[PDB]
Amino acid sequence: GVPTYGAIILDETLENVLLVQGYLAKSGWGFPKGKVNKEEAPHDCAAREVFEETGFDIKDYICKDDYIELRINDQLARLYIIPGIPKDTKFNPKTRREIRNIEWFSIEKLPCHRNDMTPKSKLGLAPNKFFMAIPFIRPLRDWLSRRFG
Ligand SMILES: CN(C)c1ccncc1
Repeated sequence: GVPTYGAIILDETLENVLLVQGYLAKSGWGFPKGKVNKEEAPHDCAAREVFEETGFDIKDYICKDDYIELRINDQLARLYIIPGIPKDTKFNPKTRREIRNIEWFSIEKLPCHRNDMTPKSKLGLAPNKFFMAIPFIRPLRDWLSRRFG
């Protein structure tokens, strides 16, 4: 699969993260991100996708070595970490044909796994509207501990 790039944006207290909600197959909440174009650099893809989905320009804030990268089913996703963005920033997507809503979420209240269905003696996982964000949550909490305290 083609690699994806985007951002984990936090506010000034470091408590809250910015998620976006799409439609249809992307109907839950996730970090803003998308597919890299031919010959496009990673930092430039991350700024472009984030500006298309939120209207906020990260280009002056990106730090090259401050990101979390995961490989999921053989596709690579890298999210640059962007702290200290004020909670009263006004966000607006380019087209609301792609993005339903944009909200701040408390980091400590978000799940870092889905729940099983062992009460039903049934295999698999229950649905969760944060399914796209979940894989990054534990690594993010660990990264904030190591780099802030
Ligand atoms: C600023 N903010 C939280 C939003 C703006 C645009 N769409 C939804 C929410």
